Amino acid sequence: GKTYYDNNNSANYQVSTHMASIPSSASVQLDSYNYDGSTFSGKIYVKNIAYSKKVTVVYADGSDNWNNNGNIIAASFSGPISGSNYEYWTFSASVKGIKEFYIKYEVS
Amino acid sequence: GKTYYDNNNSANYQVSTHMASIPSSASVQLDSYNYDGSTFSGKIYVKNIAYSKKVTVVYADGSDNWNNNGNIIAASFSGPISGSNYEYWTFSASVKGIKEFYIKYEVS
Ligand SMILES: [Cl-]
Ligand SMILES: [Cl-]
Ligand SMILES: [Cl-]
Ligand SMILES: [Cl-]
Ligand SMILES: [Cl-]
Ligand SMILES: [Cl-]
Ligand SMILES: [Cl-]
Ligand SMILES: [Cl-]
Ligand SMILES: [Cl-]
Ligand SMILES: [Cl-]
Ligand SMILES: [N+]
Ligand SMILES: [N+]
Ligand SMILES: [N+]
Ligand SMILES: [N+]
Ligand code: NA
Ligand code: NA
Ligand code: NA
Ligand code: NA
Ligand code: NA
Ligand code: NA
Ligand code: NA
Ligand code: NA
Ligand code: NA
Ligand code: NA
Ligand code: NA
Ligand code: NA
Repeated sequence: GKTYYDNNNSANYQVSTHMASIPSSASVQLDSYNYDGSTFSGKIYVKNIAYSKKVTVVYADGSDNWNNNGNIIAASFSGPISGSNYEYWTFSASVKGIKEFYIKYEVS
Repeated sequence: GKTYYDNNNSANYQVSTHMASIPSSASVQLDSYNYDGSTFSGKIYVKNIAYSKKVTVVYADGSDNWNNNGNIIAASFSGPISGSNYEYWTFSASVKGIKEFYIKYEVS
């Protein structure tokens, strides 16, 4: 029954909003990702060019095999970026190994 | 008010631990799922029969098209089920429509 803290050396962590750098033209563009050895997760700018959207991450595993482009992670809508025509989509999945990827965006 | 509550008619919600009904033999078995018209999510029993695991949900969309078994959602490891040889994996994705699915479990 002990309590410990991380209060950034008694300063607290100071937050300002991370502003979007919305792509100049691309219909879909990776914002950021992290692979920590167990989880592959990230954030993706998605242009609101149609109501129905499907966004997926296609990847090559730990030995750089794409498995006929069959290693797939689905992204989820996170929310619109206010004042822009882009939205944030996020993804996160347990992944044993990953060497490369690209993003696929399907509109109807 | 500016603050509202749901306190179950002043009784509070009473939580009993939901005990696992581990499959009697299956290597992978759906526990539960929910589709609410926007999000398709759920929970899956996965037998710990090898260290390396990949668990995916393959589904047919809103007009019952499988797209050659190409509509894929990746599940993530949630935790072991204490005292059993099964684990919980979960999944959740934004999905426009879905009519059917099955689960695929790859060990290595
Ligand atoms: Cl610190
Ligand atoms: Cl990220
Ligand atoms: Cl639109
Ligand atoms: Cl995850
Ligand atoms: Cl109460
Ligand atoms: Cl009561
Ligand atoms: Cl569920
Ligand atoms: Cl659909
Ligand atoms: Cl069918
Ligand atoms: Cl185990
Ligand atoms: N996914
Ligand atoms: N409260
Ligand atoms: N309530
Ligand atoms: N309450
Ligand atoms: Na501290
Ligand atoms: Na300070
Ligand atoms: Na402070
Ligand atoms: Na990044
Ligand atoms: Na791998
Ligand atoms: Na592809
Ligand atoms: Na079964
Ligand atoms: Na269910
Ligand atoms: Na799989
Ligand atoms: Na448990
Ligand atoms: Na998922
Ligand atoms: Na069927």
